[PDB]
Amino acid sequence: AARDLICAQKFNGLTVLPPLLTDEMIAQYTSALLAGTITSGWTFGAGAALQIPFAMQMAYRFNGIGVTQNVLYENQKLIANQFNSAIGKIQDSLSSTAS
Amino acid sequence: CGKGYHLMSFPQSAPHGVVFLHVTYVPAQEKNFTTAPAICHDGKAHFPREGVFVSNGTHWFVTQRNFYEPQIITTDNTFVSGNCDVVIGIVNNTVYDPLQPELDS
Ligand SMILES: *[C@@H]1O[C@H](CO)[C@@H](O)[C@H](O)[C@H]1NC(C)=O
Ligand SMILES: *[C@@H]1O[C@H](CO)[C@@H](O)[C@H](O)[C@H]1NC(C)=O
Repeated sequence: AARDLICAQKFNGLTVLPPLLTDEMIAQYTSALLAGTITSGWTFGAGAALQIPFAMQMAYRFNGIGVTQNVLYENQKLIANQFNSAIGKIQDSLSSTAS
Repeated sequence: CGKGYHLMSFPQSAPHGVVFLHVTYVPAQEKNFTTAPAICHDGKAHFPREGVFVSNGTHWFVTQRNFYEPQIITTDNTFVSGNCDVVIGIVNNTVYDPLQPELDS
């Protein structure tokens, strides 16, 4: 067809170097961080990953913000439903809006 | 302020800069325990004030989160909220009352 912009860029001595980490390695680091913060909590950022059930981890998180930890233990299904609904709303907003 | 749980730091002078010595707290030797969110006793649910419920296989203890220091589950380190019919994963145990030997003596 026609001459591209990038061929005219490269023919005049202007190149683009690739990054050191490929996107697979970025996704691997992101998956490792997600698996650590789901399975262990904040213990993997200070040393060895210490396993804990996720309900008890979220009870610790509620205890950190000034709410007593039983409020999760009588509202666990509602809190899980609210988290799933918010994740679905994020997915819908990313699929709809592109700006 | 370093990696770990920060305790203290010490400045040192360097050419065109500064050097910090961050003293941190790192957990070392781990162990596996069986845990529960609450303890059912006399139709009531007991949650720990500070700490976590653990079990070595036969008995149930309560210990702090960052160090293994087990102790007996009493009414002075647990609080009561509701019954046992709502909390998922509640186990059965007994809760010691310190007033019972003092009343009997
Ligand atoms: C705990 O159990 C897991 C699974 O059986 C095992 O891999 C691990 O070595 C055990 N010990 C510690 C200290 O995590
Ligand atoms: C705990 O005790 C109650 C009554 O004492 C009983 O209904 C319940 O099944 C017990 N829990 C388990 C896990 O056996």
